[PDB]
Amino acid sequence: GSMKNYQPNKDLLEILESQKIKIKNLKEEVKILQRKIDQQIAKERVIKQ
Repeated sequence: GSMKNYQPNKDLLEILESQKIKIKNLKEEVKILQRKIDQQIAKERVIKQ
């Protein structure tokens, strides 16, 4: 089907973030703007007790 969103799995994410750590930088720059876009839906995407 398609990719679904689930709880904030850090164990599985860390696996991808490990190598992405390099790109994380380039993203951290523009992130300054996306910071507002995240609150649009990204804020809901990540569920927290």
